[PDB]
Amino acid sequence: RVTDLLIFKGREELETYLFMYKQRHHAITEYIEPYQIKKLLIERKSSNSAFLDSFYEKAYPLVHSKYA
Amino acid sequence: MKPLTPSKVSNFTINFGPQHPAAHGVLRLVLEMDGEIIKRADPHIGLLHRGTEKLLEYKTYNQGIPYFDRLDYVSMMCMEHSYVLAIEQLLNVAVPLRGQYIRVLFSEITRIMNHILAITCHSMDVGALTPFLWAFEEREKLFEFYERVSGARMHAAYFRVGGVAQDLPIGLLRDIYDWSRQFASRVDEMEELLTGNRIWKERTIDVGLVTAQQAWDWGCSGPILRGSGIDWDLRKNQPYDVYGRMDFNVPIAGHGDCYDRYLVRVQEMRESLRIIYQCLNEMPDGLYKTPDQKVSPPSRGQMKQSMESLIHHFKLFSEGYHVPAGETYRAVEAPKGEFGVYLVSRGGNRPYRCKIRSPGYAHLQMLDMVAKGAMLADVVTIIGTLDVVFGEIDR
Amino acid sequence: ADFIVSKVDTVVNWARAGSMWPMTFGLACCAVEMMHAGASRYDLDRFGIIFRPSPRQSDVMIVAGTLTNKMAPALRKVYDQMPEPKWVVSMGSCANGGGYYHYSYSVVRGCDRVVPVDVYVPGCPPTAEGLLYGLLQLQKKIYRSKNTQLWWNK
Amino acid sequence: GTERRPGQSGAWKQVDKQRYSSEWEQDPTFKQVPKNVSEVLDDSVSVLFLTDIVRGMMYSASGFFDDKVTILYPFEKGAVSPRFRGEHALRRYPTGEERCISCKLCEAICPAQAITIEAEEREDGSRKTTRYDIDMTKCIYCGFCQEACPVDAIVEGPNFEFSTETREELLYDKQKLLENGDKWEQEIAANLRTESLYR
Amino acid sequence: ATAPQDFSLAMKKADEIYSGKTVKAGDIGFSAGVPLETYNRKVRIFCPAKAASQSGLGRTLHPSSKAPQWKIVFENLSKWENPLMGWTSTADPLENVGRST
Amino acid sequence: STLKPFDLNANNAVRNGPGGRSSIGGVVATVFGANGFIGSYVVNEISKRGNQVVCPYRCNENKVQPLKQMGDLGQVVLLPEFDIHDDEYIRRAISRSNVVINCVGIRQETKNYSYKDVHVDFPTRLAKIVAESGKVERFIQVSEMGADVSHASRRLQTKAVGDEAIMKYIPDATIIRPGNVVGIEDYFYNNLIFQLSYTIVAPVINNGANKVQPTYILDVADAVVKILKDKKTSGKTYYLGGPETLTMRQIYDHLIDTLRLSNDDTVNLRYELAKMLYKPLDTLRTKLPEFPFLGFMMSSDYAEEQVADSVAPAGSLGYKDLSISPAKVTEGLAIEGVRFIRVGGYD
Amino acid sequence: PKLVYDIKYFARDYRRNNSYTVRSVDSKTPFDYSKVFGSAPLKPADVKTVRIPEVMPHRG
Amino acid sequence: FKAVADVEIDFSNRAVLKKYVGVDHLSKEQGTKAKFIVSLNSLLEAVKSVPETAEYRKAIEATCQYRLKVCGENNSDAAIEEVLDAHLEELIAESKEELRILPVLLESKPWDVPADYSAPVFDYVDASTILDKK
Amino acid sequence: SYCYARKMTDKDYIAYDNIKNFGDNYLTDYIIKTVPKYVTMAVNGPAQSSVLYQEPTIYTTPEHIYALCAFLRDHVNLQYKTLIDITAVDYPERSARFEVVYHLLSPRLNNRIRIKVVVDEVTSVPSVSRIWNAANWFERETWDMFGVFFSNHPDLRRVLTDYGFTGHPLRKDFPLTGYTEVRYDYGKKRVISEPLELTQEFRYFDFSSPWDTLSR
Ligand SMILES: CCCCCCCCCCCCCCCCCCCC(=O)O[C@H](COC(=O)CCCCCCCCCCCCCC)COP(=O)(O)OCCN
Ligand SMILES: NC(=O)C1=CN([C@@H]2O[C@H](COP(=O)(O)OP(=O)(O)OC[C@H]3O[C@@H](n4cnc5c(N)ncnc54)[C@H](OP(=O)(O)O)[C@@H]3O)[C@@H](O)[C@H]2O)C=CC1
Ligand code: SF4
Ligand code: SF4
Ligand code: SF4
Repeated sequence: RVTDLLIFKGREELETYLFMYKQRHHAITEYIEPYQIKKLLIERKSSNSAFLDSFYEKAYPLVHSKYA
Repeated sequence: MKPLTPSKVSNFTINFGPQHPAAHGVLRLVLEMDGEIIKRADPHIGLLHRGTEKLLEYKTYNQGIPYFDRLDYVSMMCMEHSYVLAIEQLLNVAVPLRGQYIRVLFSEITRIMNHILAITCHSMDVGALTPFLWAFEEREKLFEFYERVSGARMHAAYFRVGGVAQDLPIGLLRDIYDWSRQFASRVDEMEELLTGNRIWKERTIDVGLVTAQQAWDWGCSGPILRGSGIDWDLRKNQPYDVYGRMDFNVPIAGHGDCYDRYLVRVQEMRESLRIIYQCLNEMPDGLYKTPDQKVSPPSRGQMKQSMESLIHHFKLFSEGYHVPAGETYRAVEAPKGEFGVYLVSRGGNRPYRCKIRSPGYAHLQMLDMVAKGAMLADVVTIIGTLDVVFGEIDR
Repeated sequence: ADFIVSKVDTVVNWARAGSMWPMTFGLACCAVEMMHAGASRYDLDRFGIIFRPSPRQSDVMIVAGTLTNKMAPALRKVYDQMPEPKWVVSMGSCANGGGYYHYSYSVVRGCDRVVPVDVYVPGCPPTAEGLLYGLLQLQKKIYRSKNTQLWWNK
Repeated sequence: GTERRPGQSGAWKQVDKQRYSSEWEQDPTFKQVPKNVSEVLDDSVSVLFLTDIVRGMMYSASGFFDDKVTILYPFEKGAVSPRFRGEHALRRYPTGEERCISCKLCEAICPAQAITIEAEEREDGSRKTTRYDIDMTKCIYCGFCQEACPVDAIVEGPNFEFSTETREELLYDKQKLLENGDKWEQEIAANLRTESLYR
Repeated sequence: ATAPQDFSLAMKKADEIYSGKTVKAGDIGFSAGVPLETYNRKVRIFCPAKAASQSGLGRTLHPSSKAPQWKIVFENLSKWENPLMGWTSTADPLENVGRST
Repeated sequence: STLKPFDLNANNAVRNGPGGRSSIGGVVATVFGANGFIGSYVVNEISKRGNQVVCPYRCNENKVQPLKQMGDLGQVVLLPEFDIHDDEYIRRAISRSNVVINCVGIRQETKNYSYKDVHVDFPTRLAKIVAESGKVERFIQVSEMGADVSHASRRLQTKAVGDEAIMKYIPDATIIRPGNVVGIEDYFYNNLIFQLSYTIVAPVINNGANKVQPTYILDVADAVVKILKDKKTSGKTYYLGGPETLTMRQIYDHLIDTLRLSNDDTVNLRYELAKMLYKPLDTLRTKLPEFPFLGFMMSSDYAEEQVADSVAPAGSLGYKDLSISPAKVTEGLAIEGVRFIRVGGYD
Repeated sequence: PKLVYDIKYFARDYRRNNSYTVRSVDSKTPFDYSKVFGSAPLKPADVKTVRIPEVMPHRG
Repeated sequence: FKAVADVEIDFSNRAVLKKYVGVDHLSKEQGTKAKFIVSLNSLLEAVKSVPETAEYRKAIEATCQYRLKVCGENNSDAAIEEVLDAHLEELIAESKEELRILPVLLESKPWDVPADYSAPVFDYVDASTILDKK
Repeated sequence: SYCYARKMTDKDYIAYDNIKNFGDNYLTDYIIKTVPKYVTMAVNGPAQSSVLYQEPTIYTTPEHIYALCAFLRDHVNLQYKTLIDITAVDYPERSARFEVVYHLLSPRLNNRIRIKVVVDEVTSVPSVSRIWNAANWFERETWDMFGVFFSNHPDLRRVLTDYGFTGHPLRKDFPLTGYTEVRYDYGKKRVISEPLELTQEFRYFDFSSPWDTLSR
């Protein structure tokens, strides 16, 4: 049943683009841009473990970071 | 061995965007048209969805009254009236007669401005601009009455649980009565320019035809029902205030076209003038808000002289009253139709669920059936007769 | 030359400020107060402010209503279509700061997040005379500018 | 008037119905065939000479010569009642001591949550606010805060000319509100004296 | 403790007549459509104790109390002060939902 | 990914929040030239992360309108009257600022201001004023890649002299040296398009031999952020060239291709002829106000800078040191702006 | 006003004095159609009408 | 009610009234008494499919008998309209609308319930009743 | 049936005596006896139509909703020709969280009835659009706000919320402010959505008294 609901919602997501409910800039922002950004990303492999990096970053790891 | 017959295909999936000579607000309308004739209309709403229903859940009952004024900016009083009636039903609070009269009077006044705006903006959408400007001066005279009673011309928040916020200022009844002495002549002036005009007749006759069965099926109310031949009015069939005392006749038409509903709205303005005159002559004397101070704020001298009144003032302006657990749906005859609030209370000082029943939501749903076989130009007139308000449609 | 440039810039300021073509983005309650402000009783056309349906022919834009997340792209699109001077007036608490729907999932907290705003007109709804006061404040802002003198000494 | 001609209609299908069927003569609202020569001339000249149009023309032309209703906004101002809810203002006692006692009821009653208040004991010993700021971009000018205040400290003044060029100037604070109360003291006091009779 | 003998009677009766279908733990959270990092937050299920100022027993778990008294609360996150106006700023979406509703 | 702090002293105390618009970043910035093409994006990057940006501008309310939207309440401070010769105003502008970015430059000379004033005198004077304060921790100056003391063009020579003066007064300043920047409001592709379409003939200096390394504006804006997030970058000059080195002829051809121009409108205006056609017109410029008809392209300095190869030196710092991969300027989002004009299925 | 010197809310408390009773209905017992249609008019003369309520309840 | 037409028409004609209010949309047929009798008898024939000891069938039988009686004493078709508070046309459409839901009721058979079926009913008692008197 | 205007003068009556009685006190018993399988429980309470009268509330299961609605519309004695609205209420304390509420009008009876179907997140409610055409948008709104799926709906789509909205806002577990916020970026000349940050947080004021008793 949860699978049925998820499939219906995904069909809705497809229909928004197909029926022009959503616009070109929506497609740029939500799909194409992040995928291209990930390819263009260069990062230094951090020698510090995951705990050390988050400890240096913020006190509460659960809070999100913007423009990382 | 008998040949089959093929058919034709429809294209031109137009997008009719926010457009100024239409019902006020932002309308996005996707229309599928075979040539110059519409085959499907799909109204896109949510452009003025401010999350009102969920915001109500986080506010106290008295803190949520201003939401109903802003749901419909044309008719504020009728919108807050249903909310206060539902809270009164759950609280078992009795309104004094003077406050009941004041509510009925101002409800009729807002009905009149709503009908003025509807008719003259519809004429503007057709393309006649003189009735429109001829009407703003009347609407200003009525906004002046609002600013007198409440201090706000549009969002008064004057109706309260158990009565009205303040009493009528001295001299108001005379001024309202003068506006009434001249209103009928002004309405006749407007009526001549619209009624009898060949171009107006051609634009509006036999456009937007609705039948009684169709109206009940789609849940329509008010002028749409009465323009088709249905003698149904909440003020008469299900009275909610001293409306039962009031003497007025339902306007009825039978064709269901745009013209019939325009005629109904004009006659409704006249009936509202009659109700106002009766209210003015029979206005009682006494309390305007309920004597109970566990649901209504005490007077200022009384809070400044009595300990119990200071306690009641403090606990009503900080916590608010507690509404007994229960559910109720109270509807009022708004100028656009039937506006109702389904209020669910679990016994606290905040509403658990406040569903708002939009009269214009069902009319916008009816748009597709009505605007079938019409033209791109007819859509504007059809929207005008529905008189939809999108802050009211999108809660 | 510095005198001539000043005479030219003051004439240009008179021309721009006197004839303001506003486009009204009428979402909600405040658009009707604007309707009243352009009615017979307040003559905005006497002030030279006459409303133009299309963005390309409008130099001042009035955001009057609650901006929603669904609409903000269309608001920005309309703003971008306008020509270069493009002054923007924010009218009402909803447009100024979200107002009474500020803590909502569907409401933008102020049109300033989406479009730059030159003048903020406060009210719910702002009184029509208050809207004319804001329009006169924008007119003063236009008068203050001395673009041609700055062009001479740039 | 309300009566309609067989030819005049806005819908193609209805025009077809009336063109090819005579059910319209059964209907009472429609206009029936003239049945006399003079009536035929009357209807023909009415349609061909645009009679109904001219009748509206004269009534509209009455507009040219009737008394114009308009207000020169800078020179003349629209009538404003005492109850009018405008720019907020904190008030002082005639001695010069602020009326505010930091009950914080106005912040609890604020429908829009536009008021933030924090207080302390003053050195003399009074309950006074160290902060009273109102967001005028979040205010809805309901006037509930003026209703909840037990000492008439907060009032909505009669001023509607308070537009600003930046949003930061619309975030009022205690000093600004007190200055606004000082500027409009006499008008606010007269309005309150008049309003006290009613409530 | 005896009986409320009011709308709560029909409320409880609607509860006992009807029931919900069993699903695997966490499956509904995907149907909800909220960010999945919301469920990474930890939950404390508690009943508030009585305030020491007042002697009423309504808020406590007492036979007198007929209202729901067990709250789901989420852990507290970072809060700061607006540089311009000193307002308390936050980035926690679930700050007040659990306490309030 | 883990957010990296702005490496400024005592940032750890002041900083708070996720790093967004409403968060608090401990950076107060005075960006000179904010209303310009380069400056606006730098202001956007700094203010986007919750920092406060002071933007001195020459009186022009309509030009500085986009900067108003950039930040939350009180974060973007616009100072109305900026003059390069006024010391007191400069001191007031950098009073609370711990980083100062200088993007003030002129492509052409006028009667009021010459290259030597804007590109030499202002950097030296501002450098002294910043040095005396001490609160300012980071200084970034934006210059061209081709700037050299031994350069024929007066613009690119004065820029290098001003950079050397800045290095003398503040030893810890970072000299950002991007190439021809491509953007929606750029002066590279927009001027090339206007040349191809609304000009009778498109003169190309020599045959387009000159090599260039164009870069996208977002890459330079991100590079500024990476400079500010590392203190080890101080005292170093970074040549922020683009991913691909292209001759000018390739860029002209590819613009003609993307716009789907009917044919090639470019002509060969070889050097030693532009040096005679534009040489009097420079003296014309120095005695007349700003005129839209002629500018930038129609100067001897432009011809002199289009006869050399404006490419990064081999041994040099660049985007790799800042851990940024520059995006190609001939494809993708960078080229959408020229793409909207015409692509042959368009109009 | 007779409430000035005579204060008694418990006598005038309608909010907290509402209650809900309980019944059980079964299909076995037949419905009484005599009640529904025995009182129904068979001729125009016997028609009886319910008048509109003039005012809503008030304490006075 | 009040007619919104400036034209003067007679509403006691009992046909001009029907033309004005648009009853013709509901049914193009005239809607005489005999048609009502036929419709009621056809409903009675239809409800025969429902089991004999079914409360729904008894209800339809009782209603049809009441309306056949009201047709009986009243020889005027307008008198039937006054007694039944309806136009004869919509009274006739009523029985057809009842006919429409018979298939849906014969598919689920709501009348089948066990001999221990019990539907709990909660009723509201107003405080005004108790406070004023007992 | 359809309240076509019949009486030109003296229609002062709210309705006839018999029609009022049958609906004032026999309506719930009549429904239960006539269609027992559909009904599970019934509540008579404060009237939707008025303060003085009493209107029924009927609780039914999702499987029987279509047949119960069809019976209510077309039964001769009970003609609920109109669907006023369709609504859901979220009760997180219950296993079956959602209570889908149907509000109907009988013009002939001058009465209002309320029908409730109690479901959970996974179960679906059959659409009643064939009975009342007005249901389509109301069920679409119920799907958008609360996430209740309606079976055999002609096209179940979101109405009020923004395009791409996946959460259901009126669920009691949904934050009042939501999860995302919308802003225009200068760098990317697009209006974009970002995680929420609040300059001033919503202040929940706990006004509850220990001594209160009305809270259930
Ligand atoms: C009867 C006498 C017997 C002798 C026979 C003589 C026949 C007439 C010869 C006289 C010549 C003068 C005629 C005047 C022009 C009218 C042309 C025909 C009139 C007409 O058909 O009416 C409408 C056309 O006018 C319109 O409505 C067009 C729109 C007008 C809008 C602008 C009006 C401008 C003001 C009027 C002019 C005044 C000039 C000075 C100010 C059509 O519409 P329909 O549908 O009703 O007819 C179709 C019904 N099958
Ligand atoms: N192609 C490019 O864009 C590249 C640019 N650069 C360098 O970056 C700098 C700026 O780039 P760009 O932004 O494109 O140039 P712009 O001319 O677009 O920005 C120039 C800024 O400096 C201001 N300015 C110019 N002269 C004066 C003055 N005399 N007094 C005060 N303010 C002044 C301008 O304000 P006003 O508008 O009032 O003049 C404007 O804000 C230049 O030095 C340029 O060489 C580096 C690499 C490539
Ligand atoms: S600010 Fe007030 S009046 Fe204006 S649109 Fe918003 S709610 Fe309506
Ligand atoms: S008028 Fe209303 S919204 Fe404004 S500060 Fe006072 S209580 Fe708050
Ligand atoms: S202004 Fe009035 S209500 Fe507000 S804190 Fe001061 S005394 Fe209390």
